[PDB]
Amino acid sequence: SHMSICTSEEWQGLMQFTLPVRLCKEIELFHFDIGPFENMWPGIFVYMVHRSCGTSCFELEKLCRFIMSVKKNYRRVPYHNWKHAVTVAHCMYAILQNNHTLFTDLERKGLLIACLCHDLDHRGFSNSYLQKFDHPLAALYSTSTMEQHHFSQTVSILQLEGHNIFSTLSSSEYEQVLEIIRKAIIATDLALYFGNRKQLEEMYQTGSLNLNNQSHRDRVIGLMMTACALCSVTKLWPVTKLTANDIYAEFWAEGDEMKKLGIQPIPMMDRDKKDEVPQGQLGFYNAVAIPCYTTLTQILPPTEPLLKACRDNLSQWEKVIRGEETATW
Ligand SMILES: Nc1nc2c(ncn2[C@@H]2O[C@@H]3COP(=O)(O)O[C@H]3[C@H]2O)c(=O)[nH]1
Ligand SMILES: Nc1nc2c(ncn2[C@@H]2O[C@@H]3COP(=O)(O)O[C@H]3[C@H]2O)c(=O)[nH]1
Ligand SMILES: Nc1nc2c(ncn2[C@@H]2O[C@@H]3COP(=O)(O)O[C@H]3[C@H]2O)c(=O)[nH]1
Ligand SMILES: [Mg+2]
Repeated sequence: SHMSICTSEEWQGLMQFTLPVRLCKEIELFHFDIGPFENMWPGIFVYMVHRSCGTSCFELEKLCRFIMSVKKNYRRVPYHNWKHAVTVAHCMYAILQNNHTLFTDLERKGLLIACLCHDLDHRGFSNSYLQKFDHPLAALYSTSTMEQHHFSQTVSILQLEGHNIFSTLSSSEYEQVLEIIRKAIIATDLALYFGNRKQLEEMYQTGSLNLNNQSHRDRVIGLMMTACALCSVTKLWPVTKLTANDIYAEFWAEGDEMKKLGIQPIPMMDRDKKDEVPQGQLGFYNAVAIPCYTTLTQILPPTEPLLKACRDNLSQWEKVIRGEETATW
């Protein structure tokens, strides 16, 4: 295998980890911020899987090896890191806890794993960069470049000794869950969000949306994945602002690399144009975040708290633009 593998101490440590009792009820909520509980992150994921699919959904030892190896294969980049992975998985958990009867046991397992692995081995570089500089990854994966790589790395971890949490599924269900995971991870490519949201809006408005129609179902799951991947915009303001700093730290590092190679970066990736960030955020919320959560709320109403939170943060960015912001840290 070309993947890094967890050590015995790492996975055995997770197997023995116990979440504090009082914290459990907080994990059920949409706005929960895992930020202040780093040592507990892998344990929070185990808990979410168990509450969603039962204590025997996966053999515990294999699940712990899988989680700790996934952690080891996320890089030390500013944003697309291990913290992000667990944050996205938690949003999926909150959505599922409020819509669990609409999804099968197989889909719940697949989606939680897809979320934990959706940015596996991210290098801190965008698909735009990889394609622009003809990186080998872009030759191998023409579109949704990094996302196809993330799925390939996910399959690779399952192949590590004692890491295949899905081997006990029948051969048909095994193939089915890998497909759910592949489509879900690919769905996190924002380039695909615009078309997917437009199609879902048409399906919903014409009254043709049918959750039992597999093609419709795949699209709903795709929008759910987008919603989870974008969830930093659904946290309490200070948490959302702190995360934005990480997002931009990564964007700016990419812009720095571009300048070194003679290609000027777009303003968003230019460290010297940080004054444009508030307006950029307004643009992003208006073009992507708000419509995403608006459509998600239409199709799955219990997800409304995410939309409400996004609207609140849009209002905070507007305050920044008007020069009304309080103190930021
Ligand atoms: N590179 C690599 N190392 C492995 C593999 N399987 C086991 N190891 C390593 O072997 C080590 C044995 O002791 P450990 O502390 O459990 O940590 C283990 C890993 O670091 C593998 O497939 N690839
Ligand atoms: N490369 C590597 N494999 C290890 C290590 N410890 C255990 N292994 C396992 O031993 C196996 C020997 O055959 P393999 O196909 O190379 O796959 C290897 C791993 O599954 C280690 O430190 N490095
Ligand atoms: N592209 C983009 N992403 C943003 C912006 N503000 C926040 N984000 C989030 O940061 C993420 C960075 O990686 P991404 O996969 O491109 O998805 C991005 C969004 O979820 C913005 O202005 N542009
Ligand atoms: Mg990604």
